[PDB]
Amino acid sequence: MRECISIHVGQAGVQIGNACWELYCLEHGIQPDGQMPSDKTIGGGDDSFNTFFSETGAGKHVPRAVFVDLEPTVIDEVRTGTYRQLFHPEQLITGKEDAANNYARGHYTIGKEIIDLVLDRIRKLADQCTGLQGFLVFHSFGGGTGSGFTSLLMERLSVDYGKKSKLEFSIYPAPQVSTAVVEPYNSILTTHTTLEHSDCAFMVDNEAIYDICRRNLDIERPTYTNLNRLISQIVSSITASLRFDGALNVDLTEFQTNLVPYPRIHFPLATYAPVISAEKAYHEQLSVAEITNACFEPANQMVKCDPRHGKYMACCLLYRGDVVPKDVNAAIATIKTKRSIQFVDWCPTGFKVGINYQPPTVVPGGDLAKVQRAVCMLSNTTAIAEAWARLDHKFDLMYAKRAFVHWYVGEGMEEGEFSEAREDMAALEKDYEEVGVDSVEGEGEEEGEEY
Amino acid sequence: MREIVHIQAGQCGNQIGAKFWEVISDEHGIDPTGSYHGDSDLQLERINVYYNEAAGNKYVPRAILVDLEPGTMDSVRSGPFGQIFRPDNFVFGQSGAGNNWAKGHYTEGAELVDSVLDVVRKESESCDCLQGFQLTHSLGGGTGSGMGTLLISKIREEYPDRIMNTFSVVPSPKVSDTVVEPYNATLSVHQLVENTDETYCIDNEALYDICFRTLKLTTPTYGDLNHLVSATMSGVTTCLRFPGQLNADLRKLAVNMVPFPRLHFFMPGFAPLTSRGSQQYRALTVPELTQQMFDAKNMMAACDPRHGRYLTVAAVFRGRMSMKEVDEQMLNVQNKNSSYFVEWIPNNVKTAVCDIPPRGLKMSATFIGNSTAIQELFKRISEQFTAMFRRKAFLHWYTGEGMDEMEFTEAESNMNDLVSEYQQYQDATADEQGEFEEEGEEDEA
Ligand SMILES: Nc1nc2c(ncn2[C@@H]2O[C@H](COP(=O)(O)OP(=O)(O)OP(=O)(O)O)[C@@H](O)[C@H]2O)c(=O)[nH]1
Ligand SMILES: Nc1nc2c(ncn2[C@@H]2O[C@H](COP(=O)(O)OP(=O)(O)O)[C@@H](O)[C@H]2O)c(=O)[nH]1
Ligand SMILES: [Mg+2]
Repeated sequence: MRECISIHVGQAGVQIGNACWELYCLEHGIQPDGQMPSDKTIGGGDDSFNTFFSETGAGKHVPRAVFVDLEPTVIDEVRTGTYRQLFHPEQLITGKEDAANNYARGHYTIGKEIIDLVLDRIRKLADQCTGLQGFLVFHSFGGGTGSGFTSLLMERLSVDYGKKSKLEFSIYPAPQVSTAVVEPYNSILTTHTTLEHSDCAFMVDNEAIYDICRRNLDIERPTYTNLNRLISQIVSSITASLRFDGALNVDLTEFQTNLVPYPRIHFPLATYAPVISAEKAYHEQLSVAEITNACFEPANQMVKCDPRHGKYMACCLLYRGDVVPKDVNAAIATIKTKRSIQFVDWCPTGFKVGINYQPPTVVPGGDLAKVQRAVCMLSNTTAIAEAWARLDHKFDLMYAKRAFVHWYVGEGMEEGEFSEAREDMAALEKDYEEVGVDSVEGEGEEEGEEY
Repeated sequence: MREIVHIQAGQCGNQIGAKFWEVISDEHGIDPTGSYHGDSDLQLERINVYYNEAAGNKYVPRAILVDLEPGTMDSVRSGPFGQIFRPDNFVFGQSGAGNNWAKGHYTEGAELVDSVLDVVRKESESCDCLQGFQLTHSLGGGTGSGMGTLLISKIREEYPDRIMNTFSVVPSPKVSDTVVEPYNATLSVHQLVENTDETYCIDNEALYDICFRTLKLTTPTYGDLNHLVSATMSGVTTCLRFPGQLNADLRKLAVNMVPFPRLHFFMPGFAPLTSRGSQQYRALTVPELTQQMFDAKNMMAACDPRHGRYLTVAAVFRGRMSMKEVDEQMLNVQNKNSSYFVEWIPNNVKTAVCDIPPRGLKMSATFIGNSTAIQELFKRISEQFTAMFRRKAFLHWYTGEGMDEMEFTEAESNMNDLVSEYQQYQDATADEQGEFEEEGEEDEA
């Protein structure tokens, strides 16, 4: 019909997939062991969510999910957790040794020992999609398997299924926060390999989401369970049009056709709103304008570059729940009219708008805001060229001294691989500079009069 | 005798279509069983124009549903009058058009459009005299744009002398809902311009403003916005189904609205339009109907007709009307507004009057005005299109389905040519045009 398939790649992808797949059950009434607790048509009906689940037995749900890190410790938490009896036991996949925060262990040794077991179970899910759209991968660019397996999966999928939607969903490098000494290398060996494959790739940073939780939600203590249980609502707001009815719904293809002027410029940065504390939600007005204002606010962005350092190319601004097309048109006309909120000179048409009737729904187990309506935004902009410039800075100090490179060598990797990934970053730097320019015409050299 | 097929295409065009068919089912007294239990002979005795007749006292609407994405199509099925629609008139893909006109023209529409043409045929061998084709769709859509212009350009080769008529959502001037609007719109207009007979331009920026200004609706919904559209398609087809003093059927209409075969894009309007406050105080009369019909904020395009000149106008009045009171109001406008008519088409009005008003209005009028003013639409879209193809922006997605750069050039070449034809006739003289040279005086030898 309209089927999607998610792959949860490495520790971050997995930790995220546990948040996501609480909410994908919870939206439909589906219980933590796949059960539909009450069904108006046992063996058909609505059930609009066969796009996210395959049905078995007497109306038990099996999800359309995959879990993989070469660490049992993070997958066994799926097979012994609160939801163990939801998922499929040959869809909680491991390997014999975890990837040490390294690329080459993925791409040329140990990921390369598990890729054909994974691609096979993916083939059995795919054949059971009557209307396969494509697949999403959830990762960190800074991850070990995150870098090393996504790359090797999308080298396989993009010529296994081809014209099918190729998506990524990525934890994207923090400006000042870090986790690992080896993140710049993991990121840049994956962009080299995988930016040739995704049609659109959707971006968030932990340093911004920590900010959202400390400011907007007014949480003193963001655990990763506090963080990821926000992100759930991002893909819940992206995926609504495939899960519920409405007025102006958006397939997984249309983000591509609209967010991407050029097929290297397909990394749009997310934000989602409203986000308030359980004190703030009782004094706010939370109308569509006021959401849409907070959606373009620089502090409020889910990748931590200020969009004002950039210029906007394109954007996608989907609305969910209590929302009205004239009221939305009014907020678009407002952000548009404030030209100070800056687009490129050449932009004829920069927007993609949507209406889905089902509201936002939270989780059990917080002091949380049960709002009536929400927006989910993705920004395409030269502001990502500020954080490319940071990867250009991080890389060159390490790689000149040739720090760490022997750990990648000894697990299957060329030296020319690093070099040719940074070469691609030398291109990307400029691929993003040949856009931020104004459309004015002319060439060569002159020093005299025409008049 | 004379019967019309309608097609609905796009998630946009089927959501309009599904509610047009409610409004019409209301006008004819059809119950959501597909059964007539209305309230006048005529409603049943001219049901033929729109529905197939079926045994056991049933009518099936002669409308087809098309979208390459299954989503909204099922929303129409389990909604209002969804069960009167024929299951075998739903024709649906799996993948979508992706907002992409060339994925609709070349991939997922070529893969599906014959199976439709077959249903369109099965409908056409149900029509004793096939009138022609109505469409509702979106130009900013994928499927409505791309797979509809596939269908438009294929019908015309198969149905040569029948009319093929269109009610398009068109891009608006202030905002945009989809980024590839200028590509989709301009690739569309390329096909439409030479395979259709009418192009009713419908614009959400006006629809949203009519709902806010004239009906004092604080929060206009798409429910609201399709209603006006439905009551205007209603209007435009009233003279086949319902009698009166002057009947102006879809043939007769078109003859009086298209002066040359490419100048067939119109600004429709509905009258009256009045808030729940206003309805108490305004008198519902032929002169307040005429004034609201010319009222430059009340047209269904977000473009100001007073920027140009009417080539031609038509009106469809509905209810108990008085012929001198219609004609003299049509005359009073043309007298006080001489600057708003083109001077070499004389007396720029097509009148027509039906006996029978729309259900829940004591009297109404429909406007179909053909102005130069539509230059504005093609002026904005062809600069936005050169803004895109000059920089090959968004274009890899469509070439990536088997289109070539020659075609973008030919869609553009034609729209620029087309805006130059409407601007050739924007304010074109009734005074002679060109060749101003002469013979001299006789000379000594
Ligand atoms: N948002 C978020 N990021 C996470 C989470 N877990 C870790 N990270 C990030 O993801 C990366 C760490 O993952 P890794 O430890 O490299 O996990 P892996 O990909 O499986 O690599 P190996 O375990 O060595 O196979 C760093 O860039 C972290 O900032 C999580 O649950 N949420
Ligand atoms: N006026 C009107 N326009 C609509 C409605 N729903 C969608 N649209 C518009 O149609 C476009 C959406 O395109 P869509 O139908 O999704 O593409 P398609 O399915 O590929 O043909 C946008 O311009 C929307 O504003 C509706 O009910 N009424
Ligand atoms: Mg791991």
